[PDB]
Amino acid sequence: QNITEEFYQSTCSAVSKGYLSALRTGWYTSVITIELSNIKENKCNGTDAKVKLIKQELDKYKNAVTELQLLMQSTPATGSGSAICSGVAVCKVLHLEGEVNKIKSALLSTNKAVVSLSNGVSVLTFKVLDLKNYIDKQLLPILNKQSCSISNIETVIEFQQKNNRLLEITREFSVNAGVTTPVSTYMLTNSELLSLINDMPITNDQKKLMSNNVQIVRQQSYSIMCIIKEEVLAYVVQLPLYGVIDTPCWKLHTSPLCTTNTKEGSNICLTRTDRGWYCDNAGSVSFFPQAETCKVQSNRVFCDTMNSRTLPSEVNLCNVDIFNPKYDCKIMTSKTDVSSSVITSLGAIVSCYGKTKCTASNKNRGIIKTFSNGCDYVSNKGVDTVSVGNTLYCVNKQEGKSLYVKGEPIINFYDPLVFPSDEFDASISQVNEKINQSLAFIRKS
Amino acid sequence: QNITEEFYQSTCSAVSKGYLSALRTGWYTSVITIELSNIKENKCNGTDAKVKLIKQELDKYKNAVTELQLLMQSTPATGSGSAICSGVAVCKVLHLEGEVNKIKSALLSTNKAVVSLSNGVSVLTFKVLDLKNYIDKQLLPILNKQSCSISNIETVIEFQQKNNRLLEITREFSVNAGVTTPVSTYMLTNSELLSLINDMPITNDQKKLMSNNVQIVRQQSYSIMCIIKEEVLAYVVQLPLYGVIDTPCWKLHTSPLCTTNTKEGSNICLTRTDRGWYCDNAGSVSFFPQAETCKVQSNRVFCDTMNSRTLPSEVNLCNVDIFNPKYDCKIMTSKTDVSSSVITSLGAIVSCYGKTKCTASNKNRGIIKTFSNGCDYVSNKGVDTVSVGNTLYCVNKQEGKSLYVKGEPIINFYDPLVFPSDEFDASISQVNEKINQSLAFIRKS
Amino acid sequence: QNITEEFYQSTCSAVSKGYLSALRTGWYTSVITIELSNIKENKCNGTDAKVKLIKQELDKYKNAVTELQLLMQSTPATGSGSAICSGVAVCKVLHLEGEVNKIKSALLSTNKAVVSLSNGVSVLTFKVLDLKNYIDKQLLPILNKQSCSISNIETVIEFQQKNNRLLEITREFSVNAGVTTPVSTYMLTNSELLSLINDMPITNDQKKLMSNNVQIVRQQSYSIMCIIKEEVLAYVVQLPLYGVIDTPCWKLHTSPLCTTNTKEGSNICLTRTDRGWYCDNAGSVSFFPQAETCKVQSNRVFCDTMNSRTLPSEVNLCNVDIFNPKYDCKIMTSKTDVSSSVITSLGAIVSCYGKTKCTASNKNRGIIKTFSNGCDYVSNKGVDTVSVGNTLYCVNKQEGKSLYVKGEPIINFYDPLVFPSDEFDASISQVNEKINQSLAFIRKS
Repeated sequence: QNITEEFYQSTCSAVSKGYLSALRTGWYTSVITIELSNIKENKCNGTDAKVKLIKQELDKYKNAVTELQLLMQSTPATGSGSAICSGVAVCKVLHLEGEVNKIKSALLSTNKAVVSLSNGVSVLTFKVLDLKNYIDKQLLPILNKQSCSISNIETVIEFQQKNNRLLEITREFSVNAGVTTPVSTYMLTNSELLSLINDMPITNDQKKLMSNNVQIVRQQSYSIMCIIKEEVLAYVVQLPLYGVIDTPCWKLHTSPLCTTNTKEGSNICLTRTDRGWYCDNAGSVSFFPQAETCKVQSNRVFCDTMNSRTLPSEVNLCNVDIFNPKYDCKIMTSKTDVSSSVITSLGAIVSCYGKTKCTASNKNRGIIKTFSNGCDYVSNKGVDTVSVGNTLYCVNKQEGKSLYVKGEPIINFYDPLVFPSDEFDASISQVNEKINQSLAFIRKS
Repeated sequence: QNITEEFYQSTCSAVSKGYLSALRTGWYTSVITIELSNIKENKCNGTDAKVKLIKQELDKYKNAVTELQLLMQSTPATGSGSAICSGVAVCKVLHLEGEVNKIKSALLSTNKAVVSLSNGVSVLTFKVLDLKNYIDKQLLPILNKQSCSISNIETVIEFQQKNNRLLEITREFSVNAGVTTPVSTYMLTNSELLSLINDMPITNDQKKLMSNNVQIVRQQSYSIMCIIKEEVLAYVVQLPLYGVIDTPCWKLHTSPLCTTNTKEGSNICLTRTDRGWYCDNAGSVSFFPQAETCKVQSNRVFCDTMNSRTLPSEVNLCNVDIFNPKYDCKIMTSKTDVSSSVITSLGAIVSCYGKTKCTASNKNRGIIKTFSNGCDYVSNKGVDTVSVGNTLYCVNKQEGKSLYVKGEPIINFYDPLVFPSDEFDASISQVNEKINQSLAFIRKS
Repeated sequence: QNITEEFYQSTCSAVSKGYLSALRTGWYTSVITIELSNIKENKCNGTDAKVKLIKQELDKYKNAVTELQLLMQSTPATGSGSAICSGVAVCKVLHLEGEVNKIKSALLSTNKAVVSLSNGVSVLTFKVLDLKNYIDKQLLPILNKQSCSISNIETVIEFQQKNNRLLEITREFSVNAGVTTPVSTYMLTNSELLSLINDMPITNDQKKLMSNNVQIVRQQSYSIMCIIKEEVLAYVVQLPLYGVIDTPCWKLHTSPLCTTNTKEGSNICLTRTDRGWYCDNAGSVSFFPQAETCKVQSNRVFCDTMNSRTLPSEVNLCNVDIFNPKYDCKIMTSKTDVSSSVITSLGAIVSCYGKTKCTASNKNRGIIKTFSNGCDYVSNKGVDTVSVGNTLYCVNKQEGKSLYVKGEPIINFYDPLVFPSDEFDASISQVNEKINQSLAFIRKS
């Protein structure tokens, strides 16, 4: 549980090390069941307000079912199509005429029962709401009369809460075309999810992990609507399987590196691209460019490999030797020098240029460091905030070791007269190759 | 209902054809009404818990009205300003002193009634919640006493549900500055919306369409807050009018096209830009660059022309002849060769470069295709998933015809020594013009 | 309250002036308290449905507390870490064993009381929900029996509403890792927030401002979960402090400026970058590049300085003299000429190129202006909508003065043969310097 940060002065970048991986590589699918009541509208002599409250709920219930049935025949398309084929496969099995009865019968005596789908692709089925049993046990005998009979209020509220979960579930499937992510607590109770985690083909270690990061598991799960057939409402919930565990992860931070010439329009800049999370995965490195695809629970990084590029392990060389032959490190160039700061795990990178007031302060002691023009780094030890111009940033107070790797800023190795100063995506090699070829045109002349 | 896909090996792009359009070109505006009760706080001898529950709800009701009245006098600005002038126009008419009474009186006997606004811009008005009638019929006679009289519980809950819809409506207008999109089910019941679709100046064909894509209609509608005046809460709901129907739409997919030289830093790449949806519209083509502005209901593409650029129909030529004189096809160049895949409607494009393990598998049969370095395509027939490195993608299982257009990759037509290898937005012509001009500098020397 | 717009024909950009600032520079922190009941599950002879309804609510209550306690020991990381150190600091103080009792005792007799945290960093503490007092006063004496005693229904519902706020608060902290923004009405009642604004070390002027922009204050606040200890649920709410007030703000709008040659692929374009809001701040200018970081309440611009870059006041010179020596104005070049429009505060910029039908219409009079190829501007006076191709935009109807600054489009000053026509981020100087250096290579030859 030990974090480490290295800051490379030569490239104006920092690496936060010591994290452990939890990369999603597979899916576990479960069928969630809602037993429903098949009742067609029935009109009897009703004036008792209590009977009028049922009529209100009973109609909401009707509309919800029909609205769900209408979402099924409408073939909504989702951007999630690439990630739900394993779950969509289970939905299609449930369509076959045999299969719904096999679930409905397998779940008569319990709330949870393993079921075979005849593939036999075997699922774990859940009954989370039993409105059929409810309506039939306490409601229909009352309103199966020539004149509506008078129920009682406690039964009304017990119904409203039960029905409230239905309506909210339909509302979520409706606005999202039968595919939602994260999986809301209406789709799956925190208790229900923990029960679901306890009955999977994973080690007791993996159960503890998913049980301790319940919130992250939801955010990386999918809920898929299947069918309303034979008094049953079934939807498949797709849960992540983390096949990459305890492999090194590190986060890369970058800031602009510019020369500090006093003259207007005389400065060149470069920045390392591909900031984000890197984790070892199957002899390669999984890179997550997008911010927030990965979730962190202390020391551990939960990511979906679907949001990643695969790079050779040689990519790490860009942090110790950026001019190397093996990997084409990547940079963008410019002449844009605005002061900025990046809050790292254990400190802050500060790129100060021009007349900007860049400083680092301690709440009790005041300013404890003033940054000069250039790219610099400050540990979070004894530091509370960093200020760039009129902007103030809080420094993370996580405990760990910071290592400041001293080195000449590489930007000083370039002749500003021939520098390609507007590259949006260029290797060190492309830039170098490109300067050597432009210097020959001047050589002959 | 027949989809078709063409993959152009020469340009590493694919076109999914056969879709039909439903482009939003106009707006239909309706006034939604909530009859409210004007009651100032009244204190009487009250200890009966039941009377205490009303006091709780009655205060929530008061605060909601005042919070809405305060949102009106505060002149919040929304990014939606460009799209709601037709609805905002109706709100301003309702401000005039005459007009609210004309709605309030026109809706005395019904829940729905067409109204003339004296423009006369004629709207369809809706009463969806009648709290005035309610509070006055069952509540005020009870609490119009020197000592609070004792109501009954069934009336309490009937009030709470009715008031719950109010509070949620105000909450949505509050966090969004009186303009919301989509239109939530609290703003408009699924039943209410279907009733609203049935009373519009559109053909029975257009009614069926909007009735079958209710969820899409919401996501492309706006709800605009107007006034709280004379015991009436009115807001305008803006519904889409699709004036472009049944015109061809196609989606363009692109992937990087690179040379496959074994040498480090010896490879050049290009990619076609402007991936997204194209639909015929009024002799031109409407292009939707942004992902998810358009919504698909099988075979049909629902888009808002407000999120589009207008291009000449000559833009389609970039798919059959990318070097043509008529249209300046567009590409971005680089030397960045990371393996990637794009899931198309009926298959997958795979750009494999370097040491990456790119494959396509069938769930039962295993790997059925291994991709070589370069850009390739695989039909979804007999294919379940595609794998690039450590990343696994599900292939869409939609049925349709795939056509593989064989052709020499255009990247092989360029001399890497003079290639402009860092262009972020360049026509084929700009690149070509630009290579011919750089080859002359070498010609003279 | 007077807005002003200037359109610079020479650069195809417009500036909307006359706005006043309200920039967030500090934070005010308050502790929100929920008194909770410590009751372990108790089983007694219960069949009375009413007693069964408590059991349902009583278990929801239990699960909510444990789910909150589990979020605390799990050390979720949030992207908000940089902005909540002042609030997180208060959470850590509350961890110390002494401190919770000092709050719990300080709030025994009131709902609101100022408290000293022994720093002494003094906070204002709030009790917003008292479930301990409730459960113990009306529930536990009933169910403290050898056989469950029979409660009454009015007490049940009063509990459900009170408990409903708890469950929703936990749900929000759970999905967001104990840090949420905006601060929902479940975290803080509109009444509670206004009460909180009235008890702060700010002038009666600042109170009126925050009280009139309650909705904006929420959207710029944070809610941070602290502890569940000693029958108390405490979370810190972070409220914005606007230290920059009534300083000039202006919004910059830009559109592409292209030549209008009839020949295919003969046209060059440039656009000014850095569109967005600029406000005077401490002798510099705060720039907000991101759309929607800033919120506008009429005439006034609410922004968080955390989302801004700091620029010298010389940046305004890019609107009157874009070739000046003092500031390196910034532009991007291309040969991409698609017609577009930008809706400004008091008008619309229209960049019309090619065969595009660009027009401006009045609802009653029809088309009142047709735009020629080039960049043009139209006031919102007598104008209702602008149309570019198949796209229709509503013009803002705000009242103000528009000034059309005539001038030669700067794009005509460049020789297309040597123009760097694919720059994504380049100063006027870089482009100029760069053309002078490329013209010398032709001079010698």
